[PDB]
Amino acid sequence: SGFRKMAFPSGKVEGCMVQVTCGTTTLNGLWLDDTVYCPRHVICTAEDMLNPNYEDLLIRKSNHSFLVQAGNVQLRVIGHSMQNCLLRLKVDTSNPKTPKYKFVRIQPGQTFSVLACYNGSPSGVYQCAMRPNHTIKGSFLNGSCGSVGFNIDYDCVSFCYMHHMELPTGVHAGTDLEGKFYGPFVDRQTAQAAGTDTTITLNVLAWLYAAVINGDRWFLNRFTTTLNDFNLVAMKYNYEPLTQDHVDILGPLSAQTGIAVLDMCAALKELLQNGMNGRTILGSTILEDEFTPFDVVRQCSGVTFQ
Amino acid sequence: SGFRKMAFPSGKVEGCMVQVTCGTTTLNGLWLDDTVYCPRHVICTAEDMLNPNYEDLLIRKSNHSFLVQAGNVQLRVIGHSMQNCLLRLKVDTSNPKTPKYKFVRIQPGQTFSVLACYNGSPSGVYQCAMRPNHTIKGSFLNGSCGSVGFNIDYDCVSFCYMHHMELPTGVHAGTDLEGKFYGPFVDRQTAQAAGTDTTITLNVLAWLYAAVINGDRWFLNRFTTTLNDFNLVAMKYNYEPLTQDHVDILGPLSAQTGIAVLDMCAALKELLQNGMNGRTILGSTILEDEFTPFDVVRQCSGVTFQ
Ligand SMILES: *[C@@](O)(C(=O)NCc1ccccc1)[C@H](C[C@@H]1CCNC1=O)NC(=O)[C@H](Cc1ccccc1)NC(=O)/C=C/c1ccccc1
Ligand SMILES: *[C@@](O)(C(=O)NCc1ccccc1)[C@H](C[C@@H]1CCNC1=O)NC(=O)[C@H](Cc1ccccc1)NC(=O)/C=C/c1ccccc1
Repeated sequence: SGFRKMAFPSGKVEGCMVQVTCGTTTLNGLWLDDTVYCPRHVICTAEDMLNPNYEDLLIRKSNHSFLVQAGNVQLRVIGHSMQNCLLRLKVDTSNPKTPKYKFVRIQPGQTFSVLACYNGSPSGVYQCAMRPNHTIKGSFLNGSCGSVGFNIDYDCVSFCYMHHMELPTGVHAGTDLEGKFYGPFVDRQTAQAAGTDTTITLNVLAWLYAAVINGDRWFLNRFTTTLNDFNLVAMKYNYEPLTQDHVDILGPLSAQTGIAVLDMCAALKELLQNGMNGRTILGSTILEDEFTPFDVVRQCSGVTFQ
Repeated sequence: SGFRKMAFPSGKVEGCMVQVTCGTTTLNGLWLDDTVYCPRHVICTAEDMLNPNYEDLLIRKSNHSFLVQAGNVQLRVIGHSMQNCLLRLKVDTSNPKTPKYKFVRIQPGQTFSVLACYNGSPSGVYQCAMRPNHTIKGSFLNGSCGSVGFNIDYDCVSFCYMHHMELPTGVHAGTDLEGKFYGPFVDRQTAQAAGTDTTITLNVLAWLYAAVINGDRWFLNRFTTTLNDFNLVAMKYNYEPLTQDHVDILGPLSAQTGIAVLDMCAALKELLQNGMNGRTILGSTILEDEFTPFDVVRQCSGVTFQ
């Protein structure tokens, strides 16, 4: 029993973190095989960020313009290239701790674990959703750039995020491990701001299923809803519209609990209209949207407490 | 910016987890140097838990009654002894991944990271407070016994918890790495239940300091309070009484923000009496008590957003 915001175990990723310095700028990199990946802004000063031309800034560097430290060992850089908003530094040593891995671009609403790092040293691990607005509500300070987000499936690490910047509202923006930003953000000083965000409806429903698996039914009701009538309420409450593909994804949770999706929708509608009346669900007084349907199946028992 | 329930990076602990089987019972162990630690109930069946005599159950085992698997390798057991509610299995191989470590008994209100494990394989990591009632609100399923809690200071792992059981309310109980239970619980079937719990007042105040460091002051007020008048309100709201030693602990946070402790107490009093009026603090609609003063200093910037 219990339900916690759980991260994946971080050791396979810890063994990949290094420090990258160019000039007076230092941040973290990710060392897999004989490549180090890092935010391309390592080549900039604070003034350069006001209007950087990365191609022009980079051509002025050599391989020895970059210092890479892995623990206490210096790794020699023997090649460099830009890929979108990252650099790919070739190094003289292949990482012996390289796990099985791949690069994935995750989608809005999906969750991942962040290994916060400073100076190549890991400091903490936490779980994050990718918001509909393509931000994350992280916890990052100066020096955290190049910290990575990841999921683990079997013993394969799927890297999906590298940290680049904080926006004015205090939320965080970054790239996939091809260097393509999530969202419309750019690695230069602008008036950029997080777009309006939405609640991740699919996750809310998944978390209500978790609450039933773990033995609680208080918020269920005798009603049902159409998808469309449900969406009219959703729009009023700044929830994402639910689709049939979402309904299908909730199949396995629906089956485990015996509650049809649209009957769980009607329970959510009631919760939205009436509130929770001073009650909690899985310990929370609000509706939680940072657990996906897969997160619930991973964590919860496969036997409902009936 | 941001503030998240952050765990320590788990790799130093992952490299220590094994599987321990005795008879038909399988659970996890912790392998440091040439010892494996595990819950002594590995020697019991379900019927034995109704009234186990551990001394009598154990004398009937040999070394080869225990099978220890570390990844895919079998480790031979060459000695065994009971220590309180754990076994200490001696093995034929010293763990080459043994970190720098120590065993600590943590105190009520202090926080730690849990590495949930099944069959010797780590599955997730999350942060937990030790409740005043000597329980943790974890997330554990069958097979998680022997999962450990820990803190990391420099590169030293301080192990403080090993998991043994779930109580009827769904919260979790266990031991330190000497095998002494936290709280009044016993490793046998009884009518045992979690005592009434309390809110961890010191942590609430620490988290209000975090909110000021991160730039928010809405809940402050022009008033001050005596310690005693503050405690009269605390008792009415099921908060732990605040003491002078708590006040002292909050010194460094008080200084960083320029808010005296007792003036922060008066802001809490007002919050308790009046509520939060539909507002949030660090994203939360409730007062959070699972971050210690040290947790706040570790995570927050050392420069207040004034
Ligand atoms: C990274 O750690 C980092 O890159 N530091 C090095 C650096 C290089 C060149 C110029 C400036 C800095 C850092 C992480 C941030 C810092 C605070 N919280 C974190 O998440 N990233 C930055 O400092 C970036 C640099 C940048 C990237 C893309 C576009 C413009 C700038 N800037 C920001 O993150 C700005 C944050 C901010 C927050 C509040 C008020 C003003 C500015
Ligand atoms: C452990 O994984 C475990 O030890 N499993 C092996 C075992 C050996 C011998 C007898 C029984 C089981 C497990 C972890 C629990 C299971 C569910 N969530 C977890 O945290 N621990 C238990 O199963 C213990 C065994 C026990 C220890 C101390 C005193 C009595 C029994 N029991 C419980 O945890 C009971 C839980 C429970 C929950 C709801 C309703 C009834 C019982």
